[PDB]
Amino acid sequence: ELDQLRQEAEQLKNQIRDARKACADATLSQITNNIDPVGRIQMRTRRTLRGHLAKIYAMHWGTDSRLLVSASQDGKLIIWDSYTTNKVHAIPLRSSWVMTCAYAPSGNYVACGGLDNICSIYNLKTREGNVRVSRELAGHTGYLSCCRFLDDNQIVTSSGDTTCALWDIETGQQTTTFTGHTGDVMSLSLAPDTRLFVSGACDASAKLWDVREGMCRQTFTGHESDINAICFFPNGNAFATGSDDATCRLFDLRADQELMTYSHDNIICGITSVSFSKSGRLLLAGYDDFNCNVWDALKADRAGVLAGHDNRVSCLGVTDDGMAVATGSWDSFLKIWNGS
Amino acid sequence: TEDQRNEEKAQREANKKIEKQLQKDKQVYRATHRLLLLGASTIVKQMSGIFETKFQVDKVNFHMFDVGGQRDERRKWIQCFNDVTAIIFVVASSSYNQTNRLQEALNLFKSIWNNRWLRTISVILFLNKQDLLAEKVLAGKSKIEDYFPEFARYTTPEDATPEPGEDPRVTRAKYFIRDEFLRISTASGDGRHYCYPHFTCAENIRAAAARIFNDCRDIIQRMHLRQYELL
Amino acid sequence: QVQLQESGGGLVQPGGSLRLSCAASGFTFSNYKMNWVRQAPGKGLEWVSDISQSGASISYTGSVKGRFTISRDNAKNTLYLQMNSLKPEDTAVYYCARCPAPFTRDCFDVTSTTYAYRGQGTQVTVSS
Amino acid sequence: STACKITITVVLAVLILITVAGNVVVCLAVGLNRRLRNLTNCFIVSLAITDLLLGLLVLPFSAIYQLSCKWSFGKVFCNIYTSLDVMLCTASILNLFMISLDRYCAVMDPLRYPVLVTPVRVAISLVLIWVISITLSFLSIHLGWNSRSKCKVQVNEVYGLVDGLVTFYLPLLIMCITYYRIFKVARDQAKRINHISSWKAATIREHKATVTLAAVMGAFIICWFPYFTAFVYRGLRGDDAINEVLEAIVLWLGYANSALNPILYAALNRDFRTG
Amino acid sequence: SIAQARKLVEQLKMEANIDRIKVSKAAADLMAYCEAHAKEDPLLTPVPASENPFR
Ligand SMILES: CC(C)CCC[C@@H](C)[C@H]1CC[C@H]2[C@@H]3CC=C4C[C@@H](O)CC[C@]4(C)[C@H]3CC[C@]12C
Ligand SMILES: NCCc1c[nH]cn1
Repeated sequence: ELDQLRQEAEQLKNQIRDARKACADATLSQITNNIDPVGRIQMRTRRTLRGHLAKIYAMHWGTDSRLLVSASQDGKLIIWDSYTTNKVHAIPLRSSWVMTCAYAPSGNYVACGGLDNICSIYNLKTREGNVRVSRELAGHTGYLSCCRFLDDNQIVTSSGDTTCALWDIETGQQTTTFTGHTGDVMSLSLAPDTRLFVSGACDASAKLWDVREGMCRQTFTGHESDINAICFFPNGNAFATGSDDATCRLFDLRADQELMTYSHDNIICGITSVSFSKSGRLLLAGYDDFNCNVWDALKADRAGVLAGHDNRVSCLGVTDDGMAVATGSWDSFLKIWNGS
Repeated sequence: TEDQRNEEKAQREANKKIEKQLQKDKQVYRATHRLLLLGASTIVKQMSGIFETKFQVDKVNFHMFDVGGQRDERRKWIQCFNDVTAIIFVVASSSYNQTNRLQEALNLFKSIWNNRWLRTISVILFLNKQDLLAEKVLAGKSKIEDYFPEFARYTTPEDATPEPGEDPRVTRAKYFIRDEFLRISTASGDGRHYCYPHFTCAENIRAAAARIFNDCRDIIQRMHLRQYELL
Repeated sequence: QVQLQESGGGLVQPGGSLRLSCAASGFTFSNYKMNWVRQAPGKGLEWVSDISQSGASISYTGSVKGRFTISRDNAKNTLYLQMNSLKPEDTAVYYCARCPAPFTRDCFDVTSTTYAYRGQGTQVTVSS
Repeated sequence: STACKITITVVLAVLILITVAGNVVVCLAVGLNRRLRNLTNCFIVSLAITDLLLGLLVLPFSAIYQLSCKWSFGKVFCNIYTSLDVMLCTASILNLFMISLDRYCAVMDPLRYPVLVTPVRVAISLVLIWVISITLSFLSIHLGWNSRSKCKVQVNEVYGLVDGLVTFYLPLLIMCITYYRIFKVARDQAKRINHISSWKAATIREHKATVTLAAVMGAFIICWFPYFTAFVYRGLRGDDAINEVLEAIVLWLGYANSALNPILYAALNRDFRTG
Repeated sequence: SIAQARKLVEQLKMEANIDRIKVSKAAADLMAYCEAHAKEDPLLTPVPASENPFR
């Protein structure tokens, strides 16, 4: 009985491969060789935020492009003002190990999570003047690796037990669970219109999900090892992934295959962060050799290097108006970079 | 424009208060030692997804973190423990003729030793359950001989310190296991970390704490001596 | 797509010999350590043997030492195991396993809960 | 004989160049990087700064006086010169003592170390050192507490004995005890690494502690013992009881320690070499 | 075993029947988008010092 099902699966895989091959008329590197290269992108360090005690492990920007939030491994969640370097808030957590944080688009709530299998939601209005714990969401059976806000009353979480979940905050229940992976899930990205999202796991695969219904629609596989980061293109028709084989890749949704691979022979280290610019021309990647690289998304050639850190680079972010880039590393320092 | 001056004053006040609080927390952070307890529930009493235990010996504070709420894929969270003082490793031994457990213990230790982000962390080794070895060696069938064929050509070291009232076979088996564990760690390290082995029985209310204390003292003493070119 | 396949198996009389071959597709074969794993009826997974990128670091388990041999060919992308002088306690299902990341010295690849990079295995039986 | 003048000029020039070069290299290396800024490297920076000031603002006048053999700059400047020399030398010696005590605390009480060395205590220590130095130099020379052409420091009985037993001898004894204990512990530890594996080689076990401590406690003694012994003898017996050649030799042996301080306290540390 | 195989077969069957478009059209769409918004990328065409909030 098992053999028949295996043969059917093999036939279906052959069908998928043949259909994918049928549409590969040309390549991105042939009809994109009549465009002027951007040149050399040289950036300078404008600020430097100090005050953490251990390795910064995650970072997220705000919608006003002025306030930011940082999570440290000693049990601190700090809210910073970037123009003036002042600290606005500091919150201590119950459990020291934290692996993610978020910042609501409205500006009122913050979210935190880590190795305790619980997502904590904190309130920032605080008419009495004290930042207190507003909600605790429990129900996963593995450590929590990412969390993003949909509105002030919904949230999406990724766990290391091969599952994703959607939560309503007032009641504290799981409306829908997305299952179907084979290893730990590491990152997730939300579309601009908030009706789909992508997931990337430790089995060299990525998946696309629809929030309202609750089933998978496409599965993408071109990588050789684990995937650690993922991010959409600005128009919601493509995304880019970084992995542990020293190679980034770009996938498109209406064609259902890969378009371009970024890699070089001098690099033998993994990738921990990816992000696009505002217009979708530059691609920023963070590596384990202590510096970040700036690639040209339409030519696959290196364009610049940001080298200012003394340890492993963990988190990378780009604002909404595209006026600065923030980097955070294991040396307990945040840096803001800008051009001139 | 008095509003701008008032806003600047308020921001400076909040900044000063927050910085004072962080300066007060820094000392408490730096006057504590973190330890990771790993196996391959009874020991934790001798000293939720993750369990935290706090104790104090000779006016020194010790953390302990037990991770039993996770799965058996370890390659991703083991990386978040690269700044601990020691790793406490607990193994279970046996000598009764279904699955080779010593082999998987050895393989996991070998993987931990050579990992890139854990190349500067020492290991404290507890060879738990020595009573089962004594119980199973009297059966006349040697499981150690069944799984390890190099046990026959083994002689007890000259510096043995057996306990009074032990069959020589039990001691020879124990020292065989200890030598197996030391042979892995004396082939990779350049001088940045070591390994400290111990025996117990299947009762460490006032025993585990003292040994952990002494081992941590040794670790930090060597760390400081090596920086001045004295070791 | 990472894909691994195993071939060679069946029933042999005690004291016989047999050969197992493992074919790979989807990755650069010569950057990864590779190893052989085995599962017996009614037990858990256990590690049999392992071999490195070039062929200068070969390691076996205790019970099969002196009877089994490991080898790899990087031009044809294949891994071989040679089984000699079998005993009845060797009847099992054999799997070909790959270590998760390139250019490393460590592996974490005996996990039962559906480790990604290994195949479906072959059946070996020894009896009268 | 002009050859002697050429030789003396060459050796004095090379000595001053070495001193200034070493001190400025240490200062620039500390300043440029940020991984080497910590609470246990303030003492080395203080040592480097004091040595640089002495090498840049005191030595050339001594060289000119030695070669020309006549002081031709007045009488107030001579007093300022003497006071400055005394202050800088005393500060340097006391900084060495502080480094010794810090290493002892680090090695002997390793679990309670971060609650025993705080910036408040470092600041108190440095302030006390500089107060004692400024007192003993300036408030003593001008008020005529040491008084009984030429420009040399004057010595009587009480000042000689007090300065000798407060600046050199007690630190020497304390440092000797401290490093003896450290050396014992170092060999005790080194005996135990080589007896865990009975199938391979060992460490050096003799060129590590014995050489590194011998260098440190030999440079100090050779460079500074003769000068203070001659100081006390000159004070207790008279100025006409000493020879000029011996006095010049002991003075320059004393000055030469600032050239070796950076090499000893900044090239054997592993943090400085790595960064 | 049986349930997982059936689920995988159903998922592959569902993923088999979708519409697809040629690669060159996707490339042209990305080119057009990256050429339309070229004048609003401060990290690509830097702005002068009189409009930079960070200096
Ligand atoms: C290792 C080095 C620093 C030791 C010091 C060597 C130099 C500086 C010392 C050693 C011998 C000393 C000389 C010994 C003899 C005399 C003759 C005397 O009428 C003038 C001083 C003079 C000329 C001394 C000058 C300084 C001197 C040359
Ligand atoms: N140049 C050393 C002079 C001195 C210092 N202290 C006493 N005498």
